[PDB]
Amino acid sequence: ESISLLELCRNTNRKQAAAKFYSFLVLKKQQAIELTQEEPYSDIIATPGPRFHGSLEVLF
Amino acid sequence: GFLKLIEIENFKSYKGRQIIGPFQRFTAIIGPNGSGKSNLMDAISFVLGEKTSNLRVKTLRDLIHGAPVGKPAANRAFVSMVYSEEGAEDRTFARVIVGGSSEYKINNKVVQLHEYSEELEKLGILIKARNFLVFQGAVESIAMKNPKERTALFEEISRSGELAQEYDKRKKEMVKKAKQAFEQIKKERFDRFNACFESVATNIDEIYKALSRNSSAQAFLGPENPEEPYLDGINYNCVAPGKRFRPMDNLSGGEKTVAALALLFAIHSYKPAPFFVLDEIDAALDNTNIGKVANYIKEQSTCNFQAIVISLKEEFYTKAESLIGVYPEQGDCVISKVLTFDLTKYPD
Repeated sequence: ESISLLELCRNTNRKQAAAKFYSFLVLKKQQAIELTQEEPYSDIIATPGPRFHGSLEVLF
Repeated sequence: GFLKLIEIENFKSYKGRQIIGPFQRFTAIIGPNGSGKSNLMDAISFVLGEKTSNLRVKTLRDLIHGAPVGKPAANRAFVSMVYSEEGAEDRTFARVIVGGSSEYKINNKVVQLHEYSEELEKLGILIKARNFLVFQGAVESIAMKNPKERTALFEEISRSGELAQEYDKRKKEMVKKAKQAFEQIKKERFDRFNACFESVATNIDEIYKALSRNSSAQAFLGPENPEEPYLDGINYNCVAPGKRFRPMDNLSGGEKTVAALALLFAIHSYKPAPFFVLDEIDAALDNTNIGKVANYIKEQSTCNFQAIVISLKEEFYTKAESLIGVYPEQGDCVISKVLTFDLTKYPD
């Protein structure tokens, strides 16, 4: 499975969108997810990480 | 005058080849607690000529990824900066670690440090004075300087204190040919000091007004000795909103903070660098004004300077157009990487 940061931010405002982005950073640090950004300012894609073998959309 | 992007290869925790940016006019660098953000601050300092001793290492080679624990990832490392300018081709400034020594390059031609620095100077970037940088705790240090310490600081930025040793030498040489000898060094020091001081004093009220968003606030800078200002304290008086006119010293708390900020921003509005790196200034801020400073940065970034802020507080960095988010990847050594996120695509 995977999750797109940009879809998660669709109906958010600036402060909510920043918090979701920040949480991608936090969740990566905890190895809950893996992260992928093809190029600068493209979508960022979250993949399951080693220290969390649940469902991905549970974190979000 | 624009820092478009930074490119790093195997510098500290930035393993491999990595692009940082492109930067917008107001960019915030953020991330959870790690070495990543401060290593990026060091990469910027390093590409702009910083000495090894200010980079938290003992030898240059120790800046190569993995080198501190004897597992270097390569025999070289580099940081480069792309500087863009309307009407002109991009100029790339790079510093490479090669054989334990620094190699400087402009557009892939090797150059000596003297030329690297001269070329940066022509762009407004004073690498020895570090005019582009607001270090951590800069607000607090300003807020503590008394009138004479404020004069010391102006002698530094204006480089008039360079002439301070000859001023005293020719003053003893005086007590007819020495009258002219002293009046010339007196005039050089004075014109250096006053050119800086009067720009800062001119700009400080508008800055103090912009920071505390209502127009009732006012701020003033006057020498104690208006003839030879370098020989006496610099007075700094504020009319904080609602309070009557007072010396900045006699202020208190979150308003002395805003007055030191205005003096700090005012000092930098003289011969300003095209970009301004603010390392965690939002740390010494309350929820009473952090939003206003962030709005002041946002406003200034559309015209006066590019703003690059390293920020811990969402009430600050949500005002950026662009976020660079720093994260760790697990490995032998700490590894950092970045993400870029456009905030302008969302309302507030």
